[PDB]
Amino acid sequence: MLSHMVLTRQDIGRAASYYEDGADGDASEWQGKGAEELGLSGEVDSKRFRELLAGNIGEGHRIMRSATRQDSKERIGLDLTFSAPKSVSLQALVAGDAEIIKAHDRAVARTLEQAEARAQARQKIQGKTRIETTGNLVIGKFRHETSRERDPQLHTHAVILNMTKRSDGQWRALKNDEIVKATRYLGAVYNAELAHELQKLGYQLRYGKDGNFDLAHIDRQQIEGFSKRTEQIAEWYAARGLDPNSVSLEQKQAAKVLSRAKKTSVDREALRAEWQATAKELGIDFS
DNA sequence: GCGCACCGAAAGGTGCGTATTGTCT
Repeated sequence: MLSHMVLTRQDIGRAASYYEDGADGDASEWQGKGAEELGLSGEVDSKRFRELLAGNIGEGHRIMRSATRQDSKERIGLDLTFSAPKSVSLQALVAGDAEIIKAHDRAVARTLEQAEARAQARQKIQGKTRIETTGNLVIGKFRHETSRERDPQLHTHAVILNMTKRSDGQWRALKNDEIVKATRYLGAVYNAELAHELQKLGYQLRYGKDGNFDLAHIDRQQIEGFSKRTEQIAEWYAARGLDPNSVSLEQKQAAKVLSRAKKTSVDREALRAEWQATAKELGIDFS
C-alpha cells in the first residue's frame, strides 16, 4: 500500500519523530539525486533532517519558501508511506526474516526512483511561468515495524522534502502534482517490485485485487488475526450503517482516523513473543 | 492549476488542490 500526505509547518514534530525507532541494515536512510548532490547519504542525521524540513538547506544558502503567502500553509514536505501486505509483515517480523525486510526496502527504493523521475518545479521569466521536470529529490526514509494496535506492520515513511534543484541550478519548492497524482501507479510499482523480490526468494504468492498479493501459505483468518486496525475500520462502517464496498474518500478517512484508540509504549522484546504466540494460536506455518 | 493572489521586494515564487487500494502511524 502507498498512501500520501502533504506535510505542513504544523507537522514538524510528527515528521522528526519518524526517526528512527529502536525496534524489531539501517532503520533510517537518505535517498535521491538531490540528496546526493547535497552530500547526504547513508543514515539520516535527525538534526540535519529538521533543518531541511524548515527549508534550511544550509551550505551558504538562503532559507527557502519565503514566497509562501501568510494566508496559506508552509509546506515542509510530502510523505509517502509504503506498507507491506500483512503476510509479508508476518514472515518478516514474527518469523524474523531479514531477507524479506531487504526486499521491502528495495521495492521502496525502486518506487521512489520513479517518484523522483516525476519531480517538478516552476520558473518565472517576465511574468511567464514554465514547469520543468527536475528529476531530483531529497528523501528521508524511516522504516517502522508496528501498527497503532501493536500488530506487525512493515512500513516505511519516505519523507520527500519540499525542495528540488531546477534547470538553472537554483533550489526551489517541489511542484508535487506528478507524484501526488501518480500514487495509485506508484503503489503498483511497489507491489510489483516486492512480489518479484519475494518470488526470487522462493515464496509462492496468492492474489487479491487491484494487484494486491499475500504469501500463499498464510490465509485470510491468519491475516485477520493480526489486522486489528482493519477490524476497527470495518466496525466503524457497520456502526454508521455504511457499505464498506462503496464509500467516499471523506468517509474512508473518517473511519480511519476516528476508529483509532490510543495505545501505550510497550516492551518490544515481549511484543515479538506475543506475536509468535498469536501466530501459533492461528496455526500459521512460516514454512 | 492553463492561473490566482499575495508572499517578499528577484518584472521572482508559493500554496492552493491534487489524491489515497489495505495491511489502515
